Amino acid sequence: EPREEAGALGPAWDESQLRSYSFPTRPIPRLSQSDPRAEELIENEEPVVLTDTNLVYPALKWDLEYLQENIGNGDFSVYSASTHKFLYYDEKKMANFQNFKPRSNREEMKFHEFVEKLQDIQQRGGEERLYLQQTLNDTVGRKIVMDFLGFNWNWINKQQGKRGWGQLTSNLLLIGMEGNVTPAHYDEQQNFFAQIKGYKRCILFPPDQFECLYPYPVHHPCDRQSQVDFDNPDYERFPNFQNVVGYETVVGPGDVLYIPMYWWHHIESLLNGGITITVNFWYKGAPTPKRIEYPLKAHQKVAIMRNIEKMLGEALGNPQEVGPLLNTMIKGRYN
Amino acid sequence: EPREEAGALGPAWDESQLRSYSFPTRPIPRLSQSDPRAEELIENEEPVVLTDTNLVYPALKWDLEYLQENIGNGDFSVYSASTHKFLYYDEKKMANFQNFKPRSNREEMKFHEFVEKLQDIQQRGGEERLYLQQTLNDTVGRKIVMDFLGFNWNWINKQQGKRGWGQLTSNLLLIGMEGNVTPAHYDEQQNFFAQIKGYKRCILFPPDQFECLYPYPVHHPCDRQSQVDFDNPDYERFPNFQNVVGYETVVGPGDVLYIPMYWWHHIESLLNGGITITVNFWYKGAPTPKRIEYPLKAHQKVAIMRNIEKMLGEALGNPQEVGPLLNTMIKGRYN
Ligand SMILES: O=c1c(-n2ccnn2)c[nH]n1-c1cc(N2CCOCC2)ncn1
Ligand SMILES: O=c1c(-n2ccnn2)c[nH]n1-c1cc(N2CCOCC2)ncn1
Ligand SMILES: [Zn+2]
Ligand SMILES: [Zn+2]
Repeated sequence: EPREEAGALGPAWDESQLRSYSFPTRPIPRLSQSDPRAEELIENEEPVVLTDTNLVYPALKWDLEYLQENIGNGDFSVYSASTHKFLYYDEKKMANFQNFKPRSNREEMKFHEFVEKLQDIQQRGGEERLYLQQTLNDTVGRKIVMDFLGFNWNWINKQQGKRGWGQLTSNLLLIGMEGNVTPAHYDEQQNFFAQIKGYKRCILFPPDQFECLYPYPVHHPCDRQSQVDFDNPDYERFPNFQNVVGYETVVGPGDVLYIPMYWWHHIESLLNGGITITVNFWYKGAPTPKRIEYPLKAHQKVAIMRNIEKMLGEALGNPQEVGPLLNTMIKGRYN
Repeated sequence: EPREEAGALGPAWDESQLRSYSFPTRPIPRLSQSDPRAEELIENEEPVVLTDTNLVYPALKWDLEYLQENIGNGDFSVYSASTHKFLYYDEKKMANFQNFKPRSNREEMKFHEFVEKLQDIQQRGGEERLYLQQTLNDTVGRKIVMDFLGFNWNWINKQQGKRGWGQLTSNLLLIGMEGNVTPAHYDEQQNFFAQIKGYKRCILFPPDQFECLYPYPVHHPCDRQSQVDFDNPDYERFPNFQNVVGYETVVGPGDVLYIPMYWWHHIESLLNGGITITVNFWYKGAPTPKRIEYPLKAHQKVAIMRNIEKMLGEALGNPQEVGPLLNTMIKGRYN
């Protein structure tokens, strides 16, 4: 049920702005940061939407004109795709798969060019979509540095400490166009997802739904991404996608979503919602305890599978041979 | 083509004494130890039958009465089975598989008891078969120690040196009944197989026929043994057994067969051939070279698969989980 914006300004969004998919979902909880239930979820590495952290309060006034006037005359990475689905890939892994065709090229440019290229597609017909994805606190205008310093570092530093996490590895500014989709993938780091402008529908799946989501081979450029086309699922290749169940929410300005380490997430900017602005805070997870407590968590089994694949590629001297060897290993032996 | 025994004593054996199987074979070469081709085969880790090593010359006079009179009043391990197929298993691995039923029990006894139990089955109807399998040069009669010392240690020590092998790990005396079958398995050590009394048909398969022979899971008691019943191959479970091709020979008194590290071998004592006597010499292979030369040998890929299985069992804390994890890893990802 969409929430009502204050001052009787009407529904923040409506269901017609959400894409439709084949699987059921249930809501991620929206809680106050002072609510003990919210700490219990984070500590147990389950997602939660915090409504009142003020994590990026000073950034809530951010729009394009404000960022143009103040973000500086440096260069920002702009990713491009002809469709709504943005196909992220690892350039370092392209050699292993020469039959891989990048479906979303990347271009560096000054902020004002992104604003005009964005505005241009608007005044035109715009099948093409864009995504600005640049690390924060680097070569940025003094005014933004002020806003940046005004994030609620007290709260998030305390979280980092309580959860025993490692260092803040990255701050990332995302500016996207309506309908932009980042397909399902998982990350190895903890993520506080701070929404600033517009609305993003986030669909999360726990690590134990690995079997249902069919990630690419570790050595493939799309490592950690699901092979399933959520818009046209191939049930013969990916039969267990019919068993997937997600946790769903729509976050808006002022919301913070905790995406736990190894949780799949599918993120879409609402159709006809205008531009979205987001800042992610990525932290290295806490280190593995001395005594491994059994039974293993699902995400630890995922780590094991990754390591096995990495090891076989190193040992065989060729990532292409991993698949053949694994099949040799199980066929008529373990299946 | 069976060889003719000297002095016009007739054919050593005939085809009717060989069991019949579903796969083609071709002959292992019979060469003189002085033949350079024989050294080339051993060095390249391919099987060869050496006809004139005199490796166990003093043991060629061995029969049951001679061994009884001279082998000593100690205890020898006697394996038993109701059928011709002797199901060897690792007692240490039985816990992992409680649904495993040993089909061949083992009993210790004095040599004269084995001779009488053997003789008894003879005078009776004898579906039950026996196999004496005891390590040599331990608690043995002085006369046998003499014969033992008279093996051609010069020749085999030189082989050990040329091939850079490790130590002689074990000497094994085998006494078996006609029709005894040791089903297909592979060993991790080099083996000179010295035939003394009677005839054994040896069928070998190279390591690259792993795919066709379907070994048990590493953690199973029958580790390294083929799951295929050569007498009734299940082609639905083991489809690539239809592609297996073996190297075949019949070794008799005075012959030595080199079974290279990791080669599958199926060994049967000829039907209606009387008892067989054999001594195996097992050596640890040479150590892996500093710089791993690609492409890998087939037996190195086998080693990799073993290590992966061993590792997963340790990491998951449970061998039973290896199969499920491997399938999760490949299903819709690598197959
Ligand atoms: O970009 C995102 C993201 N998100 C948040 C709002 N909309 N999308 C969630 N995770 N995530 C990423 C993003 C990413 N890269 C970093 C390098 O350049 C391209 C994006 N790698 C892993 N995860
Ligand atoms: O027993 C044999 C054998 N063979 C030779 C003639 N007839 N059979 C060839 N290999 N082999 C074995 C035998 C073996 N064990 C040792 C421990 O007790 C049972 C047999 N382990 C591995 N390989
Ligand atoms: Zn991500
Ligand atoms: Zn063996």
